[PDB]
Amino acid sequence: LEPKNPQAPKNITVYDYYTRKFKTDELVDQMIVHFSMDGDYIWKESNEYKTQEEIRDTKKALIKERNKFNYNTRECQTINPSIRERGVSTE
Amino acid sequence: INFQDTETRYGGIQNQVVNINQYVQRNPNFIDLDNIAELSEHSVNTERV
Amino acid sequence: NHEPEVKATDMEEDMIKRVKEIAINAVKEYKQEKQIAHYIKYEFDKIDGYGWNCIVGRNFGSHIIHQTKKYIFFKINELCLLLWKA
Amino acid sequence: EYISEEVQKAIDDSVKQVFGIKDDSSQVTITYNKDKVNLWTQQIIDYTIRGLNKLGKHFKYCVTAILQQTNHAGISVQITAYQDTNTDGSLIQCYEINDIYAIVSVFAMAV
Amino acid sequence: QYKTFMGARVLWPPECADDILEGAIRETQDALKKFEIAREGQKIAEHLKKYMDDHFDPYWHVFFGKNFGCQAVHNKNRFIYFYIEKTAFLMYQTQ
Amino acid sequence: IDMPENSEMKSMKNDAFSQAKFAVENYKFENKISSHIKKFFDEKYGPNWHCVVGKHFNAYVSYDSKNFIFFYEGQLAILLYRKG
Amino acid sequence: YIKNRFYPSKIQKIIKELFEDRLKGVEYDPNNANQLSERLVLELREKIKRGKVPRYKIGVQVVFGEIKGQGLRIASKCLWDVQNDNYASYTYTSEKVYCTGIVFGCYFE
Amino acid sequence: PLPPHIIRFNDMAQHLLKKVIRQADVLIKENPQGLEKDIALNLVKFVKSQPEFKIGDGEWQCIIGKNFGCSLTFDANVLAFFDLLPSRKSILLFKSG
Amino acid sequence: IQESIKKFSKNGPTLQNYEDQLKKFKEWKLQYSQDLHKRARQLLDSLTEQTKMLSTKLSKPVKDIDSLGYVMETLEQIRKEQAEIDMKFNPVQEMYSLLDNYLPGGITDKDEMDARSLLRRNWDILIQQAEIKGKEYQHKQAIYLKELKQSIKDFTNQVSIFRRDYEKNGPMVEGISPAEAMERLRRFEDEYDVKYQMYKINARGENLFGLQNQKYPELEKTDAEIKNLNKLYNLYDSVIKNIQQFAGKYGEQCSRLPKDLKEWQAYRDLKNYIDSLR
Repeated sequence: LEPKNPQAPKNITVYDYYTRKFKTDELVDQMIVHFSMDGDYIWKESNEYKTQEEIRDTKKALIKERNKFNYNTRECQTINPSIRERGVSTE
Repeated sequence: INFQDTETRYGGIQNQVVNINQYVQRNPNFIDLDNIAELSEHSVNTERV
Repeated sequence: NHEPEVKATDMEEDMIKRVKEIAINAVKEYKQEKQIAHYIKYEFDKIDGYGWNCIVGRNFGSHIIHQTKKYIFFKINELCLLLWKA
Repeated sequence: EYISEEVQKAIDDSVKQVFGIKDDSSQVTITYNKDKVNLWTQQIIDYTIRGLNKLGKHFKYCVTAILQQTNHAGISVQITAYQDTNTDGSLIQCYEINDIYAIVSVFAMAV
Repeated sequence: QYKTFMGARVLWPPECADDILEGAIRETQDALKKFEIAREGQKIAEHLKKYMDDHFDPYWHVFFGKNFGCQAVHNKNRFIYFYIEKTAFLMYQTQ
Repeated sequence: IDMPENSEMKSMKNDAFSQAKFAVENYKFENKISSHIKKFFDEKYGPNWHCVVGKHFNAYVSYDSKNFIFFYEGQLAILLYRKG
Repeated sequence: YIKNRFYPSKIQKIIKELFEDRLKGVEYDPNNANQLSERLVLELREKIKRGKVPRYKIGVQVVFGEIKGQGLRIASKCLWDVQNDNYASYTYTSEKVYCTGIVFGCYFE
Repeated sequence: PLPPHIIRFNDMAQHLLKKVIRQADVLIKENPQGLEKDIALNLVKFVKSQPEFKIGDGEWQCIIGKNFGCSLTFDANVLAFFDLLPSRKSILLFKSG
Repeated sequence: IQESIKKFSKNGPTLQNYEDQLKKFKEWKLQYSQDLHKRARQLLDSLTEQTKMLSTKLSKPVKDIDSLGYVMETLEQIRKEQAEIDMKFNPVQEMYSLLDNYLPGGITDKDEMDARSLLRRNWDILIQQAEIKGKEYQHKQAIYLKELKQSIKDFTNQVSIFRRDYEKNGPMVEGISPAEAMERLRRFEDEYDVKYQMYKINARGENLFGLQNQKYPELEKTDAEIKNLNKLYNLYDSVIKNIQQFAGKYGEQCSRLPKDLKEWQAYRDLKNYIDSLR
């Protein structure tokens, strides 16, 4: 049958902020997915244990014999125009 | 069109609890959260006489 | 297309230039918000250790802190990119 | 005009050929990964359905799959159909390597 | 090919959720029928958009008439386009 | 007869007229006309706009302040406004 | 020729009220978990017996488990003509449980 | 009963979140005009006050928006992100890692 | 009843919501008008206060009325900002449009009329003055350059007579001058201070016209010599006045005694006295 996936869109678009055009896309991924859940458990992997056990090792040994002086609050906000509702006709 | 029938079955999986090396939470974790909606195109017309 | 521009900043000169370069590269490469933030965050986590935070968008306001010499808020072609450490 | 055991054989061919390796060292080199799981799921289903379309049978299929990271949580998988006694049917399968707990569930319906 | 629906002619396969569609389909001819006539212009589309914002998601746009046409971006899968008795109706949502 | 307004100095108001009147002659179906106006105004100023063309239609929309332009161009009517 | 048709929102609702009122924030007891699935699967099937879809064929499926800082992916793929056949699904999670039910549909012909 | 809301992503124990919801709703009513600076300021200065919320690796951050995207090295214990349905403000709360 | 309006007011409704009630709709209008008017009053007062400070700076001195400087840039910066400032004002224009739609007022409008109009008063003068000044100052550039020429010509000889004053007056090592030196040293203090402010205004003018900045070596020599002198003499004043206010404390004063910059009569005077203290 070469499946098509109902409850899928026909095309996808996104603004490109370097070349100012849009650019659409008509090949759409067609895998139903529901309840994707992300994990945080990590078993005798090479890459992770050294990076984590080593930072905590250095910290606890250092305190066994603070440096980063007190932080400074700040603020910034974007400019947010108002939303209005105007309706006109040509009839 | 009278088409009654019924069945059942079950999967499941092996069980085993190790709990020697267990219980790590990678403390300085990172994630990527947004509040953007998806976008698409269409075109529409009405017949011209 | 146009160069960046800081609307509010706290950095040293040589460090302003690096974020300039990486922001241009990020926008040239990826095309989505969380992707942009994720890429810039990885680049400065590579260059300066752990603990960067970055928020990119068009509509947001913030109350945050940071390390004193590690905060910037700059705009590129109507995109507000905010970056800070700790 | 089929046999569900042959369906299971086709599924096993797919999964074993795709990731399953005869020598048991790289499947520990391939543990559950947050990054790579998406490619794995879509690739598994796509290759499996390629195998299913290699069959010329006029019957009508559908697929489902589940990937559990660890045995600790536990899970229940159950089927219940409303279908034909003669030709229609379903299928399930459970699968395990070192830290990847995979399941497939298929439905075969006539026409 | 503008397949028939129990409201009117709707272009299919639909690019809007079925519940949202059914809401639009029933509300348009109800709201026309009860205390509304074709002589009045804006005060229809007023009510239509109000009704959509009350129950469904907040930001809608409605365009209807006897001749027009548009290209437009919109939220995924939130396009309603239908004729009824030679009258074009179009509606879509934006975040 | 009707001319709803927008920002000052004729940065935008002046631009739309000049573009629309290339647009009306150069095509026949509305499709290319509305696409052309929208496609230009996305490159020049803003990230997401909306455009309508026709002889007769009713409409009523939400938008951002001082970004709503409506004008009767020849026999046709052209409507334009930003949003998003 | 399909006068009466399957629509997703109806079954979406149906599973929505079934799940919350039956589960009622229960915990994942091993001795009963498999059979919990057995009761409410047949209860579901009973509900779709009055789902008002004559020829659509109903391949129910359910998942039920406990979340423990745990990552999981569940996904499916289809083989059917879009014009007639369609599906529906729902998920539901409390602080330590997750139950998710998917319902197929194939117009017989 | 809580005021209605949508949880896009929560990781702390529910009670912490409940307190956040009640205070946030009453505040958003209390300050129905102005800028979202003030919402962040007041929310932090309340949230920073209670003897609860004791454990903190870095310290508090509150962000508000209607359109954005972010990547955050949050502390693994506490993070929340949700929306207030009358006004639809996407509100993000965490502790710096 | 005010209760219904109160209830709805409690919700802190948006401006569109206010517009919708106005569309639905005199008592109700006035009940809305009170709150809307106080909003207008607050914001318009603050904003016109800022902009009238700016116009006042355009009008306060006679110098900036005739001879400008770098300051215009800062005004121009705020004029860049003027776009920005109106972006945090535009909440008020539309809101007051709604207010004066069906309540033109005439009673309380006075302050509104003053403040709002004052903003655009600034704006119109900003156009007109900026053009007119720019043209007329472009006409008479050469005369300003000549004024600068006479200014520099006088300042060079002023520095000449200045430097000539030093060698036979005051801190030059000639005479005894017992502890009166601070008075003459302080008059010299004010002297080169005045010269230094004159130098700064000259620098402003020179950088205005984009010339090489004339650079003056003698003033630096003045400043260095006196800097060492005045630190020493201030220490001398402190020690002797404390001594007169009235020993171990003086032992520590003796602990700040040593300094090898130079030997003076005043220095050995303080040394002999503090020896006496010991």
